[PDB]
Amino acid sequence: QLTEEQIAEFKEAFSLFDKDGDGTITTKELGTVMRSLGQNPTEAELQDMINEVDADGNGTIDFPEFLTMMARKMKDTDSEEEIREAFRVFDKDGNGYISAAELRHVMTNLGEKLTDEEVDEMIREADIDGDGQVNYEEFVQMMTA
Amino acid sequence: QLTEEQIAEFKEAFSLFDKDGDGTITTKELGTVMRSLGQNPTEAELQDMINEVDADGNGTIDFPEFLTMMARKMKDTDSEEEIREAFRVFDKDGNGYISAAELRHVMTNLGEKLTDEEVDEMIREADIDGDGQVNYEEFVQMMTA
Amino acid sequence: QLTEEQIAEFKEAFSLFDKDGDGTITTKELGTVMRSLGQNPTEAELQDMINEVDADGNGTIDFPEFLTMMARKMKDTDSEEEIREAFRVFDKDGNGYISAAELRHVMTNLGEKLTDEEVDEMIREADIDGDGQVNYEEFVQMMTA
Amino acid sequence: QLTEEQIAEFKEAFSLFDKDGDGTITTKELGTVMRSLGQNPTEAELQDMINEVDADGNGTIDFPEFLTMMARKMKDTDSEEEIREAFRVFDKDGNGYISAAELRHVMTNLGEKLTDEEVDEMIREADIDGDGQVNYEEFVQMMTA
Amino acid sequence: IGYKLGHRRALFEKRKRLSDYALIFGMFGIVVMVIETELSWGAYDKASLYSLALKCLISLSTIILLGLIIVYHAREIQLFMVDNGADDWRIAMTYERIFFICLEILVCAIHPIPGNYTFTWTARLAFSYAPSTTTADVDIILSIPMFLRLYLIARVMLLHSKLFTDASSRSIGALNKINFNTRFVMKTLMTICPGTVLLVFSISLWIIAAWTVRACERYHDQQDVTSNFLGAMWLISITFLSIGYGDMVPNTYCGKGVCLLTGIMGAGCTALVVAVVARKLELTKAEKHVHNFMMDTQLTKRVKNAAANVLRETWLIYKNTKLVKKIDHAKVRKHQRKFLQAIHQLRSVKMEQRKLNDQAN
Amino acid sequence: IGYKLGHRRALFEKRKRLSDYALIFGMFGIVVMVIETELSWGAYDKASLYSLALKCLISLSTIILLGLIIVYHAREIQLFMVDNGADDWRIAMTYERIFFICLEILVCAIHPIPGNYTFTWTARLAFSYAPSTTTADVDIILSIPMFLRLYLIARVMLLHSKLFTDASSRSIGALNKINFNTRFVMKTLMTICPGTVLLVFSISLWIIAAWTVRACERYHDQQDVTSNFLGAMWLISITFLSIGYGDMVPNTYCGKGVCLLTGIMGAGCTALVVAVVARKLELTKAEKHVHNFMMDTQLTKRVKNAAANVLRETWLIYKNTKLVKKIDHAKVRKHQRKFLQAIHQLRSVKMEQRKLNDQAN
Amino acid sequence: IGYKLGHRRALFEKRKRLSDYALIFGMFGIVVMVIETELSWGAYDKASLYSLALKCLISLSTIILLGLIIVYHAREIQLFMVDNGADDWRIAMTYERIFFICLEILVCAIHPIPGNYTFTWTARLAFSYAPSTTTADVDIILSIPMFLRLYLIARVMLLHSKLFTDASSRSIGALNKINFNTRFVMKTLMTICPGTVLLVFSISLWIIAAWTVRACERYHDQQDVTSNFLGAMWLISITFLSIGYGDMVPNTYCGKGVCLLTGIMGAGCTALVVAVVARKLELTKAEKHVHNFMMDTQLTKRVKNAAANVLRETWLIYKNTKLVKKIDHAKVRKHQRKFLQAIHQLRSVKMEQRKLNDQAN
Amino acid sequence: IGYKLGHRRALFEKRKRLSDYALIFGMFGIVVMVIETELSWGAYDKASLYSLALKCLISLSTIILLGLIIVYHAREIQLFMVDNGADDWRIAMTYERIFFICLEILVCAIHPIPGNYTFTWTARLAFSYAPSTTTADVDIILSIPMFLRLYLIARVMLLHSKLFTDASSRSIGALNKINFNTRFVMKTLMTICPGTVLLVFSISLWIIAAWTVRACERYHDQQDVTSNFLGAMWLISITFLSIGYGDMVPNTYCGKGVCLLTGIMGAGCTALVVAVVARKLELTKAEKHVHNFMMDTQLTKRVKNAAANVLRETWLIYKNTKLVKKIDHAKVRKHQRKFLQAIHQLRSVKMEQRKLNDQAN
Ligand SMILES: O=C1Nc2c(ccc(Cl)c2Cl)/C1=N\O
Ligand SMILES: [Ca+2]
Ligand SMILES: [Ca+2]
Ligand SMILES: [Ca+2]
Ligand SMILES: [Ca+2]
Ligand SMILES: [Ca+2]
Ligand SMILES: [Ca+2]
Ligand SMILES: [Ca+2]
Ligand SMILES: [Ca+2]
Ligand SMILES: [K+]
Ligand SMILES: [K+]
Repeated sequence: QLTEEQIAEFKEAFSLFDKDGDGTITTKELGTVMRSLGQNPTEAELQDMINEVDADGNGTIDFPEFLTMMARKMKDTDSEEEIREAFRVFDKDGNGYISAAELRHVMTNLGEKLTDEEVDEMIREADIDGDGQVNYEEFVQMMTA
Repeated sequence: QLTEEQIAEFKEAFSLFDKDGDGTITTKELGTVMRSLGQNPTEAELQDMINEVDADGNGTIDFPEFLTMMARKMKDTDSEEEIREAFRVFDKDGNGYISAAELRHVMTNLGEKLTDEEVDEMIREADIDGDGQVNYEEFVQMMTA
Repeated sequence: QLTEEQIAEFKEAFSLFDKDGDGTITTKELGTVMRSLGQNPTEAELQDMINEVDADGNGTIDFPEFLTMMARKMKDTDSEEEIREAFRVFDKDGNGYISAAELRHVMTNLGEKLTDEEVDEMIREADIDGDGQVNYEEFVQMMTA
Repeated sequence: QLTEEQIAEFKEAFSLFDKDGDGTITTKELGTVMRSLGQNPTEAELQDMINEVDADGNGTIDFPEFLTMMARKMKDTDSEEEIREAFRVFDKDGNGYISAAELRHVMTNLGEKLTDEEVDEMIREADIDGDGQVNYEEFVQMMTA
Repeated sequence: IGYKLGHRRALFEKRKRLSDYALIFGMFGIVVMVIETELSWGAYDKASLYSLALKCLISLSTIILLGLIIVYHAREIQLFMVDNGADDWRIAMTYERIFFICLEILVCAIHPIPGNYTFTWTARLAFSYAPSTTTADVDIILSIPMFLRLYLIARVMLLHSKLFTDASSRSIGALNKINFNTRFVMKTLMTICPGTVLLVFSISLWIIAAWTVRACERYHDQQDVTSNFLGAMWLISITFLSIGYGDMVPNTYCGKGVCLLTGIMGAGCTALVVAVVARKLELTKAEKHVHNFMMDTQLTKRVKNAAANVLRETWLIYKNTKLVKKIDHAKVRKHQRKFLQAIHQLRSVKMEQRKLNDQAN
Repeated sequence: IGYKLGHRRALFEKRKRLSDYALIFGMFGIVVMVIETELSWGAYDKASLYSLALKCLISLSTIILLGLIIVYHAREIQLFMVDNGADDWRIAMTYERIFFICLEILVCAIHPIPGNYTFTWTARLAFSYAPSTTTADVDIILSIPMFLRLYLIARVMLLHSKLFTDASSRSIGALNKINFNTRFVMKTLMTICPGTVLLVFSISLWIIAAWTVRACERYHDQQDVTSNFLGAMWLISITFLSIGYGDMVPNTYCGKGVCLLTGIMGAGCTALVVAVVARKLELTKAEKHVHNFMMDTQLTKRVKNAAANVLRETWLIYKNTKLVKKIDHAKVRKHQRKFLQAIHQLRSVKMEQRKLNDQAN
Repeated sequence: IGYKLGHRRALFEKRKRLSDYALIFGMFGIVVMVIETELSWGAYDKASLYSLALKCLISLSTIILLGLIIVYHAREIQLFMVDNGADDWRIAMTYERIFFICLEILVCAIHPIPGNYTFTWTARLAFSYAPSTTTADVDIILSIPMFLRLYLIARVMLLHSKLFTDASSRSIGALNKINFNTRFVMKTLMTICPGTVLLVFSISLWIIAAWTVRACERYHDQQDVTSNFLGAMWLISITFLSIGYGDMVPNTYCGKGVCLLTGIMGAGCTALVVAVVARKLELTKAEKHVHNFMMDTQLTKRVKNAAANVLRETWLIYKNTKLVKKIDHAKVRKHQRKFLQAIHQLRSVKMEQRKLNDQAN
Repeated sequence: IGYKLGHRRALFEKRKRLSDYALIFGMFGIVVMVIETELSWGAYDKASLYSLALKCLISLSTIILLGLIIVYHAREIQLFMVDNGADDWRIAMTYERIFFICLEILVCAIHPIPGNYTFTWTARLAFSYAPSTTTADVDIILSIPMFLRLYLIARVMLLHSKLFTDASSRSIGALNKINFNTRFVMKTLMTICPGTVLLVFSISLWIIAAWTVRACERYHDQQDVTSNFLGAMWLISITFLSIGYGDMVPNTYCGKGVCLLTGIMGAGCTALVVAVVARKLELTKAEKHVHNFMMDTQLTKRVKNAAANVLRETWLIYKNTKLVKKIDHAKVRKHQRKFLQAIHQLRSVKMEQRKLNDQAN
């Protein structure tokens, strides 16, 4: 269990983003920090980063949500974030879904060239395929569960 | 007592800021000098610098006022200016006052931890007026007088 | 004859320009590539480059047109392109023609001067149409057949 | 006299400013060259530079006017130009005339500290017209030619 | 939650403690090796019991050090399992982790084993090209590689760093995808405190290299030249600086190798130090602004003086040419020369002003 | 068309194969020369039949190499005819192509011819200035220039390059009028992998130059100094680094020339390597942003602490001056000294913060 | 205000005068030490009355110098009280100030005391490794560290600086919060006059180091090698430049230490001087503009010439191909070769023009 | 007018011709001095008549050279009178013109006068510290400073320059107040052709300094070490490069001074040459654009491959964990290791991509 010193350190790290003191991180604060880091983002990207981690749905990052995401960020690398990145590599359109034809092309041509039967089994086992549009939910559920 | 040569040296130093022969330093001339010195002061900051030196409130720095401030500026360091700077460190907003709670927080948490009884005595003695917000005049009078 | 590997290499070179899958290089993909290459071509220059390569007059380069162009671009140097460049050196203001007086001045004054016998004999041999102003067609027809 | 080769050299030097086919250097064909040379002159400065050389008016420099000014520019350093520069050092107003008080100040205070009688004699001799505002013509005429 | 993060923190603390203990035992072994090497040449022989006691102490330290390294790597693998959501430790072994663990054990296992083993050593003397045969103890070949144990210092430096273990730093670096490894910490130190890092590295290299030079050279040196500690320090300093060798040339290939390594290190460290000094002799931006302001003031004053002299001489030339019944040509010539000098001064000061206005922006 | 491109590709493949064979035969000749030079000093004499066999093998390799060079240049001229629309091969010959072909044949034609030819060699010994006369075989003068055959490595490197042969690279490089020659490929390699290029070049030069020094010096060296391979390696390393000769001065002008060439190469290679290291010790832009952020955070904390100390000492001075019944001068003096220290700390930390905000732009 | 500024100015003048007197007496002591060191080796013995007279004169100068330093520090403390509004001098007495005053007194108190004291000095000769025992006077150990008194030059340089004393400079630097100390003045001098500063420093170091080398080396040198002043000058010059000792290796550790200090100083001073020269060989911005303009003119002319040659050769090829009844193939081939050359010239000159337009931005 | 600007050109031509003749006669004198110095050591004695003939020829050349220098300066003063509107030549004399004219006459007046004058020369041999006394001719002291006449080369270089005399260049430089002097032409040459300038300077210095070393060292060298021309060439090369001296240390202070001057010149010339090479190994801006484009293409392909591998291993872990009756756990562990490897590859290639996008602008 965390001690008082560890909670203080994490609260200080939170204060690096929670400048106003509201007890929550808004989109503007994250944008200011990121632009101070020379990574000028868009409103869409800032909203996407604020989401995907705010479990309470308030639209702003809390302290427990910050602790939950720091549980992953303190590691040298994370699996879920990198699987999402690999998914977004081939989701150039941005629709959030991968067509069966594009996925088959990628798996048969780009990487280690899976056999056609293996690709057929994979695309069939993709439950979030929705009759063709494989979503990011299937990719996460394949490895996480 | 000042000699003719010293008076001439101070007069030419004054001329470095007194472009026109008006015999006084306005705000625009100080702004031009400071911008030549690689700064971008605001109108509020320039007005503040013109203040604190203006003995007679003509709105502009005279020659005797310049000599009076040069008396302080020829030293390696000045106590009053640095006390004002330390005051402005903890004065986050533009108000000339700091709340008693803020001063107690500052003096008990950050820096050399002052005793709570000592902090109470200091907040009582500094607040010469009944108001619980400590002004810059009280801090200056603490050390100057 | 080209093998499958050669066709694949040329196809990926073509794809380096054909961002959109239009099957043909539009006239804006060339601009985007050139600007990525640290250039700022004009609309007139872009149109001039996108022409001279398309034989179907569609205004867009196909794959066979790209192959024909690469047949010349893969060489260390091209004679026709350099003759066109030498022509454009003396074709000020993009006239497309050089007056007989200007051409005689060029060939007699600057560079290795010709004898006055061959001067204006060159013009008599050129200008098949008899207009009197030498066009880029005559210069190409000299070296070629 | 001048050989035809020397005339050709001066003609090509003239052509460095006279890009157009005419025989006059305008106010803009000089601005283009001076901006290529890393300067940003104004219309007033360009007009003054033209007027300092432009004989017979016309508002433009001819070829003989170019030869006349090159007779001065070819040597290592000139005298009239530097006297004009020294005059313009003290003519900060730009009116072209220096007040007698200003001349007395700049000749007694800074420099080699002329005697008062010498300054009086100089200011009397310079003020040929008796106006009391010494012009650039008087300074040039003092050194004769 | 509040358990996984605390578990990672506890694992990191255990790793840090194991690193500290490994460094302590490695340095203890190196220090006892240095003491025994110094004392067996003099006080006691290699067949003495003091030699046996000190070498047995070295071997015990080495056993404890190997155990500490193995337990440290076990804690690494356990933390790897915790991080990369793994339940089998065999996922950690990747033909590179195994190789580096084996290299670390091999490096930390070399030490002078107890016993009395000797070998024949033949070297050609410097500047005289005469042979030298001695019967040397094997322990020198096993003592010198013990200095390779100093990578544990780098390990401790990484594990005690604030950047590596701090929620604020990791949270900020996750936004830029910064890789928090030993290279990053080393580069950060070379950016913050370059002179101090280079000074510490150079002094430690100097002492270590001089000692190992004399330890190798004492076998074939009977003239107190390169086996002298102070002479070895001078030799290392002048090969580091690439001045050369004096009469101080190693008789052994161990000494030559150490001198070559010192020269290679010096060729880069000297240039880095000079870059640091050049940067530290440069004015700050505010100091640059102030200096340019004051220089421009002086230039304006000097321009005014030059123009005044020009006008003065222009007046006096006329006053002594005309306005005088008897024209003294000598004085007129003097004033014409002074007029030309004033013109040249005005030109030069104006071009200085132009240069300063160019560097002012 | 689908025929011109195929014809050019076939010609490219033929040229590439010819270059590969020429490199193979040149390296075979160099290797057999090294073996024969090493073995004729020891195992067999120059009048034996092993020497004849190895030198005849060298000569056959040289004949095949010259044939391969000539056929390669014929293919080059044929491809020139294909490219520049020419029908007569005589257009290719331009008094410079002929000169370079002749130079290439001259370089590749030098080899130790079979036979037993000797000459008289006189050299002055180093540090003793004593003469030395030996009867040396002519084969050394013909063996050493065989190392000039290493330009074939550059030819193969150009012909195997992706930039030179790829269609995409040519298509994009034609937009900027890039000249795809050996210089461009070498500059690209020095931009991508500078440390690897410099390391490979330095190691190969080290071994080749050390062997050349040994081969030249073994004739006048009867003391095992510069004819020692390991000593020659050390000599090359310390002249490369400009530390200097030890007692290792060459007795021959061949050795002195090799050492001078090594010193000239080192004077530039060392500086290039140091520039590479300095660049590699520099923080990335993202790492710079993160570091500036963290340092600014620490600076803010220290500013707050300094200001707190300033206010604390001001209050303590006031209390012990005008609030205590009897003033303790020692205490008041101590607090005034601490107040001055706090003021200095505040000034210094604020100027550090100002400097950091300056470099943060 | 008139009195307040006048008091500080008077204190500045008194402090400046005290610095001048301290420098005068320190330099007098150093000069008499050099004279006595030179003359006691030759003219008179250490038991002469000339030696006693000169050393008593040295001791009196040292006493006056110590008094002057103490009074200078009293004036410093008084000025500190005036500035930082203090009434007790004991506020100024921090540990740093006391330590620096004590260090200054210790440095300025070392001198050869009157008397005849000798000690035994043993050194190993260079290149021969032979011992040398001499009975040396103690006065050399006390004379050499007298050169440490040259910090008074830096003190005088700071106190005579216009930046430190001018009112205009102080007023301007208060806006940027510039710290006017010795470091700022030194950096300003290294900015305006780097070559002069480096030249003065190098010449003074050269003479001082050569003299101290010969003063140390004369005890164990009976062959006029390193005790020769001109030879010592050469030795210092070649260790400064890192060429290395010739046959000029010092026999003493004092000489070796001086040579090491010279080499360390040279390693940085040489690089700084080279940077200065490289900057001074660079064109001014206006000169750059003029040069680019003229080069662009020449490139335009060459482009026109190349294009004219291209067109001429095209015409000649066409004429001799399809206009003459007797087709002379040699002429056509020559003109085709010239056409290809003209094409290459046009390409190269346009590449040069493109590069120049790139650097012209 | 046509009279002026043509009179000035005629004066320019006369002055240029006088410079050419002065250079011709100075070089003739230097060449005859070199021939006589070489031949009097061997073929004929100093009391011969060939020596007298050659030295009288030298003296006649020197008289003509002095006359040419004086007439050149008369033409300079006449051109000065023409330019600065002067009628009296006495305005031109400013103690600086007089000093430099006297310096030129003094420099060009030194030559070996006819006669047979000898002096006693004593030097200490290198590495042996043995004295050497010879009776040397005075002519060497008068021959060596004849190399100071090479400033006439700089004069001719300025006067034949295009920038100095071209009308277009002067008209353009008048708009930037460019000072057209020898410094400007030298800086322009160091900007256009730095490698060629440095190469010519280094080769000429090499030969001149090696010959000077030989001429000074031949008097005290009876062992063919430093009086050997090829050995002197090697010595100059290794002091230029700061490798050091071998056994090649001058016995004379003339040789030591020449070696010191060579080392000082080399310390700067080497750094300048290395800067030139570093600049010439850098890609052009267009080449940089092309290279960044191609590298970005390759990194995009690698990113796609890495992401495909990540997805493939994510699928295979699931297929071999679930969707199977029996789990081997060995293939599953292998696929989990490959999944982690693919994740690391994707992270690293994305880091490279973002670094390249950073350097792309
Ligand atoms: O340094 C300063 N010079 C100033 C200041 C403020 C006002 C004026 Cl007029 C002058 Cl000249 C200054 N700071 O308060
Ligand atoms: Ca908030
Ligand atoms: Ca929330
Ligand atoms: Ca004013
Ligand atoms: Ca006022
Ligand atoms: Ca398209
Ligand atoms: Ca088409
Ligand atoms: Ca015009
Ligand atoms: Ca006109
Ligand atoms: K050296
Ligand atoms: K060196």
